[PDB]
Amino acid sequence: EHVIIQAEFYLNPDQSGEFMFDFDGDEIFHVDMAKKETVWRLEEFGRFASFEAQGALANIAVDKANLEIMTKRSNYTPITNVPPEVTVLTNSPVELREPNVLICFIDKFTPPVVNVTWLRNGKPVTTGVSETVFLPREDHLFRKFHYLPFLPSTEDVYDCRVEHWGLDEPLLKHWEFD
Amino acid sequence: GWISLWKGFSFDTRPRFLWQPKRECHFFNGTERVRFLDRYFYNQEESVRFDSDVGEFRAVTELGRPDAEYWNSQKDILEQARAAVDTYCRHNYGVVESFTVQRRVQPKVTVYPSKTQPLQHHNLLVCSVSGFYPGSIEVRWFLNGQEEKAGMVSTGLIQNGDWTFQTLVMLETVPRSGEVYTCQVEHPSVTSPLTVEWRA
Ligand SMILES: *[C@@H]1O[C@H](CO[C@@H]2O[C@@H](C)[C@@H](O)[C@@H](O)[C@@H]2O)[C@@H](O)[C@H](O[C@@H]2O[C@@H](C)[C@@H](O)[C@@H](O)[C@@H]2O)[C@H]1NC(C)=O
Ligand SMILES: *[C@@H]1O[C@H](CO)[C@@H](O)[C@H](O)[C@H]1NC(C)=O
Repeated sequence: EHVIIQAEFYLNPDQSGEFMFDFDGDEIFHVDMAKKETVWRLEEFGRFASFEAQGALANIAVDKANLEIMTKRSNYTPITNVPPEVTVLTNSPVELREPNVLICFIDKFTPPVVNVTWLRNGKPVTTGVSETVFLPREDHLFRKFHYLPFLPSTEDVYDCRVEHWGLDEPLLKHWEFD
Repeated sequence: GWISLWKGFSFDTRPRFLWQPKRECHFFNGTERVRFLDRYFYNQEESVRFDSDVGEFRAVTELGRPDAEYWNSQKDILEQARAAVDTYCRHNYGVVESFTVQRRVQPKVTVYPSKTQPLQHHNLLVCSVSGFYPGSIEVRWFLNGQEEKAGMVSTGLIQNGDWTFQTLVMLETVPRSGEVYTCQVEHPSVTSPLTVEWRA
């Protein structure tokens, strides 16, 4: 029993579009719209399969034209914001001075527009951080993961700060060694 | 192989408008039984759907009613959709099967005491199971050959987003000397169960 999902979206007025394949909840690849490029979630995947990113660029164009038809047909009914719920966890049990990874899991939100910042002791961090694209859910909200490799210690505390139009205030989820 | 996409068919406080195509391929017993769905979502609301088990397009809301009727009248569009289980689902299955259906990553299992709150003596044994794939897993606690079934809390299956999973299963217990606790893990990456013992 397995499920493969081709999930796309186009968002107005932001003019944002994404295209990705999902296998049992994990991302196989997405298409970098700017770079016209297929980006495999694990590098090894590209050594076993291929995808023409041009086709995804063409699908996004059709998605845009379909969106504008349906926007007019709905008399410009807008989407209801649904704010995310945010969880910060580690890749594995945390041991001091042993490298680990902080995961910021942003879940159950729409539209797929979010601002995410890692904070160490209140200061924004951008070194080594990575992120996924907007992943699908069965209830058609979105998921997203942000990652921050870190060296655990008693001195550093961490926050994942998440901004979304459905939120009144920035959502900060704390992490510290216990 | 080359993954083929499904092309589909044609129909700050300022408002947003969102279009979400979803092309689903559901596989049962490999590609023995396959189900294809072509789903179109406007602002999180499904408008029109093709379900291969139905054989024709159906409007989920009134917003999709024109396109379901028009697409159902087109012989060529309809036969493209009814063929998708073969031209699309079964094709992509053969392309990705070796590194998706067959992917197996072994869990790392560790046991350590913990505390529910600031207390003096540990009142939790934690079985940490991390880094495994796929997500199907069973974690059981044993106390000297007797399976402890009461007093357990689990995080549930945690998806790390990087093709690995994680789970923690806490056993509520103040360990007594001479007690041997066993965490047992069953996962398709190993042929036998995994066991990790902890002693007070
Ligand atoms: C979009 O508005 C269409 C007309 O504008 C309004 O007309 C009525 C409802 C009134 O409120 C007036 O002040 C507005 O200008 C309206 O016709 C359309 O309804 C849809 O199309 C009609 C022809 C019917 O099929 C009806 O069942 C539909 O809902 C409005 N669209 C929607 C999606 O509601
Ligand atoms: C993200 O930050 C930019 C810059 O201020 C802002 O324009 C945008 O609205 C923000 N998005 C949110 C808060 O969802």
